[PDB]
Amino acid sequence: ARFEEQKLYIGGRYVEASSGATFETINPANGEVLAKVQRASREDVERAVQSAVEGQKVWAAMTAMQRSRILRRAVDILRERNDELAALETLDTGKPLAETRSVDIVTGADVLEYYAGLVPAIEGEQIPLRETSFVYTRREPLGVVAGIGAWNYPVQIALWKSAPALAAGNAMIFKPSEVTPLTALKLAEIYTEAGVPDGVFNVLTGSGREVGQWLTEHPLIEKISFTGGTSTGKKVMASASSSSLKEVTMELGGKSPLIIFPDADLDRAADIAVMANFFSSGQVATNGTRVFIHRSQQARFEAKVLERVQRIRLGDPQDENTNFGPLVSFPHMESVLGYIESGKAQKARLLCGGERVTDGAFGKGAYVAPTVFTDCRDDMTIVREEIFGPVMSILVYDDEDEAIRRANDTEYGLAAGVVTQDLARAHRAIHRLEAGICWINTWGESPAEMPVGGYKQSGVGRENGLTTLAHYTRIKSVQVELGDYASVF
Amino acid sequence: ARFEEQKLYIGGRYVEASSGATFETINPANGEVLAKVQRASREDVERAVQSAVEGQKVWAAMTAMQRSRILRRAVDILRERNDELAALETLDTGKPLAETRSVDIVTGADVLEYYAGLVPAIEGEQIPLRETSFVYTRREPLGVVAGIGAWNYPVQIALWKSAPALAAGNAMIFKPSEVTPLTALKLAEIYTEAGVPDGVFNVLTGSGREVGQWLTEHPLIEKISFTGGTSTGKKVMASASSSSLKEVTMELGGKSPLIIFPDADLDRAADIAVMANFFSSGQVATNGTRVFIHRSQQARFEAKVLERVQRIRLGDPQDENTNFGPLVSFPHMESVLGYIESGKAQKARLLCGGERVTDGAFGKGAYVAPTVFTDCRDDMTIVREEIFGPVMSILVYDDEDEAIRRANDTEYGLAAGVVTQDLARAHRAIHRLEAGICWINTWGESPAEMPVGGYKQSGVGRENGLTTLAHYTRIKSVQVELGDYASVF
Amino acid sequence: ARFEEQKLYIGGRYVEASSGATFETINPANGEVLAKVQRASREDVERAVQSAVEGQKVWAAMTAMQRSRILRRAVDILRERNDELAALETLDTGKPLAETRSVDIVTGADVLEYYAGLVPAIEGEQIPLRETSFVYTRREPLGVVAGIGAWNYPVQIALWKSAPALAAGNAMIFKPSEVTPLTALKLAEIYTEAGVPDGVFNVLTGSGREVGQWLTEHPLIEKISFTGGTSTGKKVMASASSSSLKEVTMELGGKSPLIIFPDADLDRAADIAVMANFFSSGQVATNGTRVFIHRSQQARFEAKVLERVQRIRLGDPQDENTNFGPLVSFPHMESVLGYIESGKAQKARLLCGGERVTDGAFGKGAYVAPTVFTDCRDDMTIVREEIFGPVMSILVYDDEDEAIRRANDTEYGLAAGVVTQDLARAHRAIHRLEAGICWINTWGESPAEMPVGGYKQSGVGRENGLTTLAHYTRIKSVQVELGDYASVF
Amino acid sequence: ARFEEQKLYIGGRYVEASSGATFETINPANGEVLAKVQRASREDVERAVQSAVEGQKVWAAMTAMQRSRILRRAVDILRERNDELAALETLDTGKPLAETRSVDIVTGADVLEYYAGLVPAIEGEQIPLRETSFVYTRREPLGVVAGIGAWNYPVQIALWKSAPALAAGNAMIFKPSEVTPLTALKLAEIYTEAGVPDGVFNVLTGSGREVGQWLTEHPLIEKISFTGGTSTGKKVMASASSSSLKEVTMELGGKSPLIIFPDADLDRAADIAVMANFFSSGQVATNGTRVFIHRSQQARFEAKVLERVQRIRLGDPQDENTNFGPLVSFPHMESVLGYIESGKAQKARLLCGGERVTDGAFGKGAYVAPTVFTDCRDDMTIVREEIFGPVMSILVYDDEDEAIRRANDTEYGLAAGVVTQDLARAHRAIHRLEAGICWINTWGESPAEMPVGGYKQSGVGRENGLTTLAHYTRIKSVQVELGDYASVF
Ligand SMILES: NC(=O)C1=CN([C@@H]2O[C@H](COP(=O)(O)OP(=O)(O)OC[C@H]3O[C@@H](n4cnc5c(N)ncnc54)[C@H](OP(=O)(O)O)[C@@H]3O)[C@@H](O)[C@H]2O)C=CC1
Ligand SMILES: [K+]
Ligand SMILES: [K+]
Ligand SMILES: [K+]
Ligand SMILES: [K+]
Ligand SMILES: [K+]
Ligand SMILES: [K+]
Ligand SMILES: [K+]
Ligand SMILES: [K+]
Repeated sequence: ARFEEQKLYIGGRYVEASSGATFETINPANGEVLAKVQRASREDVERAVQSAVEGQKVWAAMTAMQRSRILRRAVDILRERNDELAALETLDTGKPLAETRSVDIVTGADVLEYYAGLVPAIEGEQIPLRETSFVYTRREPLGVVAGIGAWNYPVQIALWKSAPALAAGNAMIFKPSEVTPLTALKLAEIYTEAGVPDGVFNVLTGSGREVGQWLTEHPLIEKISFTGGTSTGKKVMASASSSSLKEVTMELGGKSPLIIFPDADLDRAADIAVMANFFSSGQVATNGTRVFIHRSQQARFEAKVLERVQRIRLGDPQDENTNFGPLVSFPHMESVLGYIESGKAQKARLLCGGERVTDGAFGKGAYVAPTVFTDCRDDMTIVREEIFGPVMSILVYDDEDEAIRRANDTEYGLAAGVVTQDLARAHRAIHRLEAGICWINTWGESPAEMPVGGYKQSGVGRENGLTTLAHYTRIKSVQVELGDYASVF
Repeated sequence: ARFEEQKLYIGGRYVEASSGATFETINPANGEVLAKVQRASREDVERAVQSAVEGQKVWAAMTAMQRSRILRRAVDILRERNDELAALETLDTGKPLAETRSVDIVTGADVLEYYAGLVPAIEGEQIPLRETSFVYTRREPLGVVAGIGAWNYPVQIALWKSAPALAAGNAMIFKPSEVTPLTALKLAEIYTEAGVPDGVFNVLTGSGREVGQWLTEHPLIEKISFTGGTSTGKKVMASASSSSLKEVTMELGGKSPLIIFPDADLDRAADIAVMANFFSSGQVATNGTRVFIHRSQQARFEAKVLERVQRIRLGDPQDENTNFGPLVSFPHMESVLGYIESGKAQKARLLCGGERVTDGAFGKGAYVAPTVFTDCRDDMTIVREEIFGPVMSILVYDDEDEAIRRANDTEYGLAAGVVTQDLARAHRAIHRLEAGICWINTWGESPAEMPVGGYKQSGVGRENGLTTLAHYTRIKSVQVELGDYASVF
Repeated sequence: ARFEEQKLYIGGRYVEASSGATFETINPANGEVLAKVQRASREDVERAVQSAVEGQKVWAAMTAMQRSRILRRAVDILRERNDELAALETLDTGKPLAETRSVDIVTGADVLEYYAGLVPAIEGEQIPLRETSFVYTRREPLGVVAGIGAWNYPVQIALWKSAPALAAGNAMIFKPSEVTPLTALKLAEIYTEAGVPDGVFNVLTGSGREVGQWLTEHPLIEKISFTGGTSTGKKVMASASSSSLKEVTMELGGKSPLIIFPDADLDRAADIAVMANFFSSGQVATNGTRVFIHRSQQARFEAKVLERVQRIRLGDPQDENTNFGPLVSFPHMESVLGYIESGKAQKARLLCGGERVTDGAFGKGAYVAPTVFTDCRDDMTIVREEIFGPVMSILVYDDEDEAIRRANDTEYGLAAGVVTQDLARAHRAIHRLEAGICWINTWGESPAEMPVGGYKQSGVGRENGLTTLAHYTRIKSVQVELGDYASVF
Repeated sequence: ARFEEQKLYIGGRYVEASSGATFETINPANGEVLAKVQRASREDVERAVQSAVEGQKVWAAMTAMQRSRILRRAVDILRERNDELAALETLDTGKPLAETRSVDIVTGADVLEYYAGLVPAIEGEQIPLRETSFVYTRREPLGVVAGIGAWNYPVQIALWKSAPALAAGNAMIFKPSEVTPLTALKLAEIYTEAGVPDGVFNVLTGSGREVGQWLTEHPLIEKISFTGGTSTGKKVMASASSSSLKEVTMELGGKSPLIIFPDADLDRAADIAVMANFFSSGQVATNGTRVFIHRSQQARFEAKVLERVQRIRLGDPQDENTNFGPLVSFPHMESVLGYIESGKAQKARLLCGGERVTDGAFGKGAYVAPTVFTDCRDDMTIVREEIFGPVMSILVYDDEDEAIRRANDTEYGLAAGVVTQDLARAHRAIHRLEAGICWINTWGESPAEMPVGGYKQSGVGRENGLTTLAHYTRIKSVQVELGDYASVF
């Protein structure tokens, strides 16, 4: 393998798993093996939890500013090592070096940086009741929490989950996707290097149906934060609930609507549509995979998108000039391809791509071409279901109300967007679109200040923003009685 | 039956259930049949959801102050009908008039009144990103939510759940306990009469394993708030998650510790202990059912408790002089009597009570004497397990840390309290107790301002206070882009 | 005199002033003497102060919800007496009944209602320092505060000032303008009737030459809230500061810019401009008295402005059909005509009005015509100075940065507003305008939720919204030390 | 002159004053002349203001995080140069190195570090009004603000004032005390080196009567924050107000009460009493200069105080073993000595100290001994007036209510504290004390998170805590109208 065997990270160091099993992570750009990775056993989960229980006590016993300084140090390291971490992430995800070098770690560290600064700002409340009595609340750490990551943005997700958790005074046990375990272990080394006490950020590798579930079930873990498919989320949330009533955050899937109004600049709109569909090779949960265009503009719009799509630079992720990589895994390419086939079979009109790219060494990698379907109907499987691949579904509408209604006609509610230049229409439409993450005349930016998460079946809770920090603490209310105590007995 | 048949309440009026079935509700003081009550069918649930969906739109379209005035009027009617409502709650629960007249509606209304005032105060945030882009959040209503109530404070629970839901622009479908459906239907009448749009507060009667589960499963219901046992909550929450990823609030069971430190006034400590065990015949979730007393004060404390217990006025709940009534039902009595038998069998010393009271008219009802066990030990069933009846367990300890360790040694974590005259000990101890609701030198008061709920397996989320109101809304983040849009493609 | 002699209001009743002096208030519509009004002596100020001190204790000893209910009862009485109070304010101000009936008391009560509901939401903070120490803050009432009202919205301003003051648990001594003293006395009666304790809202009649001055100087008064001219504000604040270090809030004057951009609907823009200029006969501090129109539209704009002005229904304020009344007083009419003179003298083109209206009955009142100057220039006295009367100055501009730069070129900064259909321009422009109150495509609406107040020399502090309530309490920080104390000596 | 001549700091470098004048800063330990310092001329003030104006635009043009990173950079530099700055402050103030090394820069930087993390957290609000309209608020920088420093903690004060000002996106012009100009100039360098844009922090030296007043009078400065005597603050505030309605912060004098209740541990009480009187040689505004002791404990308490005072190590500020330095100047020393004489004159019993220390090298410095007066009376000049030197007045009392009434009986109200082991007394007593800064069983600690400032004549506004950052922005409300506009005309 390219790298030595990846071990478990528990208590500020690597330790041997006790499962006697490993799995491989595969570079999707060429099918080669990057590393063999240990599977955590049930007893390894138990070792990580006790490690965290004790680590958390040390972390919590420090002052607010002590925690803040340690996390700012981690940020400093992440900045130093941005390129190196981006390179590792490219190997593990297949994503273009152009994306990983400027996005994954940058915005990951951005969020940690944001929370690091907010540690001393976590406050409770005080409420006078009467002269002889008052209450004050404390916002205590939950204790030991667990994050479970997806494969599309491995270290970013690991940072967005562990940043608020740790900033709130908690220990997090983290499980990356089997598909992409590498950068998570690197983060753990970095946290330790920065001063994060042993046990406070532990990483367990393995499958979700094993270690994932062992985590969601463990009695001592107070909260699960999960990122992945709506279908899987439902199972994960059910188990966190029924085992010990854990608190939960769920960041799930979507089929996010982009509505392009007639008064939009069809150039900006096309840029937004492609960006909302083809960045990270279509592997972004918030993607605007249902694009609504007015009938009077379909033709023109279809022409601008095509022109754009044709200049997309598919190629080796290692190539600085590549801005569109292979998909993350071969089985996922197979899934995506299935969808594109469904499209064809359902008489959706193909506008571009529509097939695997095999020319040359591309055949050794999991490449799918940027694909666009148009003349779509709301009942087509490619329009109802999340593909999580490079597949845009263009849809035609006749009036604003009809478009909003259709945009909302889904069990998903992750993101939504409008392109218009009219003041009233921008706000009017956005207020009516049933999604947690809404964009006006843009797409995809996710500032650390902005709470993001889904409506309906796209999630529970939120990540980022001031609100997310509070949701990593538990409220304790204390009534102080200074006066006499009355009894009816 | 005493009263005419009780029907469903949907869309501002009573409607016929479509199940073909009914159940009876019983006065536990004398076993009298109070009413035949209809069982909501699966299709009745659908009817109620569609009613709520449409009513919620009417309610949300009003202005903040319009909603506030309507809720305040509902508060006004409650004050008028306090006594009438108390009389009804007494019949249905067995709780003394002296409690229902001064606690249940008073404090149910206190919370509605609190939230009525805060409707106009619900706000989102605004964050500048750069000269050319900012974000604002909206706190939008969830839509339709479900409340599932418990039998011990039937109307107060419907109010504590319906107030924040309605104040935040939601509609709520409420299912009272099959054991005590009567006052919840009255609340629904009062809401309608106050101006609450039809469909905004609907009441469905029946069983939890049926109508409750149909509620937790329904895909158009965005949130469940549940009050009941920990075992039940785990099921409810699994159901709410697996079905459609609902938001959840859970107010569950407890085995809350009361630590009486050696510098306590033992008269106050005995008053506190008795109030924390025998109010509402011991049927209060936050009851301090494990009372820790220092070895050196055991005998004196016991004598004080005994003296107070002996003067407790067990009797007919319609008699104003009664301050201790029957349990809620015959099957709950049998449950409590079994716990009592467990305590005798495991060699706890019986300080007083310990049996059913059947003398005179009491034979017709479910009366269990206020009971005190002492010389208890941590491993005893009566100490480990929530009894939810008038059974106090006294436990001797030798030092402060020992007491705190034992107080914390439980899967519960609803409430906790200390009695001490020492400034440092008071706060030191409370800060280390793993419970959501903490009392110093008092017990039982639950101000509308004070967020209440459980640590650990005693709950998920909170009720009352500013924070709770927020958890009845969903965050929408809206990014406005005022400048150019950049595409990498 | 139409009414009997008006007395001081101290301690829940009318009492005789001790000055031996009275002033008259005049109906500006017909010159009728409405009433003689006693002027407070210095000794009367002292008496009002002691009353407020003892009253405030009683008010503050209540529970939050207790204060809330009393303020809500005052709100109910105000709604009952809306028309009656409107009639009286119409007599005293000359403002049209069509205004006083739908605006003054309505929005006055709106704010009191809003604050009524927020009383129980006033909270402090809690902050853990370390295991052995934490801090909590209390928000304590200031004590006795002073309100100084203006003559353009007498009862509304009295409401907007006393509502947050009383809601935060203070007592207020209020001084209405000598010009409009009548309704403030009525509000005092109402508060008493609603349950406001004696002394908590005392009214002292007199002028800024005597009583106003005694209040700002009083050692025992903790805060001054002032509405009036920037010039008077500077004196008031100086006196308030140097005398005893008072908190001050000041709502002062303006010369607010209204920028019509080239893409604006001119019908709306004209609607906006006339409203922004002639409501309450131009007697509104936030009036958009500098209207920027693009050279290309100057012609079409003036036409629509002129068409609207000409249909203004100047007339007797007691006629429901009137929508434009006389000015508040003859001395203020003289001031306004003075400015109209200046505009003529300085060669500004007079589009309409420009003169005292004297036809028939109007000759006995203080009517001035809706006046529009155009072709104005930035150095014109009418363009730089606040007229506070029905006088719109239209300014031509060429480009967007120019209009903004010019809108900003003033020592004022109360309001500003833009008219445009463009999403980007609307926000981009408003963010650059240096005013505390900014309108997009509308004017004048001042929602209870919306903090209002001035940039630069247009004010200090704010009125309305959540933030304002906080400024009627002082912060006390409490550090609790539970651990050891360390000394270097 | 130990150092070269000190120039004005403007626009990122030292520049020449245009006054032609200078003053000397002394060293109170030896009389040495540390430097000559140029007086800023009225035109220099004009210069600093225009520099500030342009710098602010640069600062504000950055992102929140960029600003954050720069202030964190500054913090790092301060930690490095902690000892070196300490040594300089020790020369310019006379305070023991033992203090300056561990307090002045440490806690100065603490506050900067705190606010650096909070820059991104500054947010406005969003308020829906109806389907067609909503408002949002922006918290914009004030612009240019001024700080006027005091001489007891020169660099800490400059940090506490500029930290929030800069974090909120303002430029500050700071004027050190003539008595202690050195460290302020060093901080200006440090900021510039950290990356703070030119103009954002400028230092002008000279008199308050002149340059102080020129700053408070300037029409382009938006706010003044001042620290010094109540007498002067009143003047300063009047000027800031009468000139242009500037927002103001005033941290002023006090005569803070310390109440030792009869259950207090006397050792802890004596330690607190001495820390509260003799740290920084008694030159701290929040000092407990009036110590109330119960009659029953007076003798034992005085004894314990004496024992501690006798072992105080007065000596050379340069020596590491000194914990009690000379006063800040010979003039200030005379003032203190005057007070000390008044005390002798009025027959207070001198427990110890009460004269200058002249033995040896001490005669070359402004050394007053640690002085304790006992048997004081409330009307003594030493009890009524702030001495600002090493003088403790001990006051006997008989009961709690008395002690609280006497504690409150003063026009000051900066700080207060109690010593007691009783939970109820501690909170009850503190709630009744009219001071902004209250300590329980401790004294002196001032967490970055804790808002600190005075009641009554001890101040206006606060320093530190979340609240202070907010008062360095101004609120703009924006109403967005998305529907029709209605005109009565
Ligand atoms: N919206 C998003 O962010 C993502 C959505 N998806 C959607 O999911 C589909 C399949 O991708 P897939 O790889 O299956 O992603 P999943 O959603 O199945 O998995 C996400 C994460 O959850 C873990 N997990 C999987 N099953 C369980 C379980 N039973 N209990 C606890 N944890 C579990 C996984 O571990 P492991 O997989 O290592 O076994 C992984 O870490 C895709 O088509 C895509 O549409 C997928 C990934 C991210
Ligand atoms: K991989
Ligand atoms: K959800
Ligand atoms: K019943
Ligand atoms: K829980
Ligand atoms: K008048
Ligand atoms: K101002
Ligand atoms: K000096
Ligand atoms: K003050």
